Amino acid sequence: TLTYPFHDWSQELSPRYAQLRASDAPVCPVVSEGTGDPLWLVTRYATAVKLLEDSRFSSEAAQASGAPRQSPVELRAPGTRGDAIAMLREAGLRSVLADGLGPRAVRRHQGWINDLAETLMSELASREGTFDLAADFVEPLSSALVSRTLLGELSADERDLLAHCADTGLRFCGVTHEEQVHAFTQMHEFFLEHARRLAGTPGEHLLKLIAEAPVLSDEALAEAGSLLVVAGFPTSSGFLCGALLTLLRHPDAVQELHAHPERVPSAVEELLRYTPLSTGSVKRMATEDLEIDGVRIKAGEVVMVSLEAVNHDPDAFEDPDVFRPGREGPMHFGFGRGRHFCPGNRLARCVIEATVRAVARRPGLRLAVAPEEISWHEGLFFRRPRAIPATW
Ligand code: HEM
Ligand SMILES: O=C1N[C@@H](Cc2c[nH]c3cccc(F)c23)C(=O)N2CCC[C@@H]12
Repeated sequence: TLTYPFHDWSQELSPRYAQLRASDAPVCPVVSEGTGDPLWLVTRYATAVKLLEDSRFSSEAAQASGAPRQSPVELRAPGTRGDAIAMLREAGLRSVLADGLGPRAVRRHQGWINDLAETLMSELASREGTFDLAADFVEPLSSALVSRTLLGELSADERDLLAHCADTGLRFCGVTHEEQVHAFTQMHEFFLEHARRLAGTPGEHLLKLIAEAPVLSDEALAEAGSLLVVAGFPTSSGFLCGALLTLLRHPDAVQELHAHPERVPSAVEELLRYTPLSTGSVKRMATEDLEIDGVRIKAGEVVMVSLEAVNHDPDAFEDPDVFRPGREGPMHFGFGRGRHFCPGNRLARCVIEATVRAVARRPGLRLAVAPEEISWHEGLFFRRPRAIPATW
């Protein structure tokens, strides 16, 4: 009877999560709002760990055509394959991905990322009055991350196009079915025309390393660009927006980090636990009849895990709704878990850290409006406020 998602577009999670957690079963049935498909939803940490480490619950099978799904529309450019990451790992690109996303890449980029983040805060601190941390800080920083580390050199107009596509394609509601599908077609056709060129521009960005990988056609490249937009653009920008909100609402913790810069890493990891991002769930499909903490899951059925509900599980985390850097509980779910642990985790932790440090070097940064007055994009997969009015 319960339809999904829960329309908790702001940082205030839906009460339903705590409700499902407190229920009897470790999985609860819900119904997709966008398609009427029946779906299983996991909200408890213990269950989620079991589910995400059991590779018999498949991620790639969860998007074969005909799959039950939480999204109103198939999240691909029509005609195209999908699961670009499986396509890329299957083409023997793991080590390439390691170079473009791993500690080697972090090393290449951590210098400029931190420089950029400090310049943006500097420029903002040398103004009189208030300013918009979303537009004036997050947007250029996440834009530069996507450009410099993932796709290659983007113009302002190309950046705007892909950001619109992500905001239009990656929604539960607010756009027609055909608008949403059209966003993926737009992205696809942009990368069909440009992936080659973006690959060849200067720097050491992932898309170029993929193109120079021995084994990739324009089609394959285009599918890689789309995947990298979807996985790294609206995620990074959403997350940093929410992290800045979390930080500005916790001056005490900010002051602690100002006095103790060695506590910032623990702080980033608490941010990934505390700050919500996605409004939907990671999802997998039972590749056979399976049993989840006693619940029988039939082949073909799809099991969702809300990382938000799991990150806020009190059985796992003491005082789960409090911001506590240096807390010592289990591992957070902000990046998932298991074989599909976000490969973007190093670059995302890089940029997250650069941001937490720029803020902590400048105590007194605060909201210029009440948290309740912040305006949210409604219907997005990845939460993002319209603006973050802030000031010193
Ligand atoms: C440069 C930025 C990023 C890149 C390039 C990136 C890339 C990816 C890719 C390719 C996947 C698919 C892994 C797979 O299914 O095998 C993934 C998964 C994931 N990413 Fe990221 N990511 C980025 C940033 C982020 C951020 C900021 C978050 C914060 C929550 C995040 C959270 C996740 C999660 C939870 C998954 C797992 C989804 C699932 O298990 O179905 N990523 N990422
Ligand atoms: O809302 C969604 N979330 C992702 C998985 C996810 C959860 N939390 C995340 C944080 C960062 C990156 C992610 F991919 C996720 C997903 O499978 N979706 C399918 C339909 C709706 C969309």
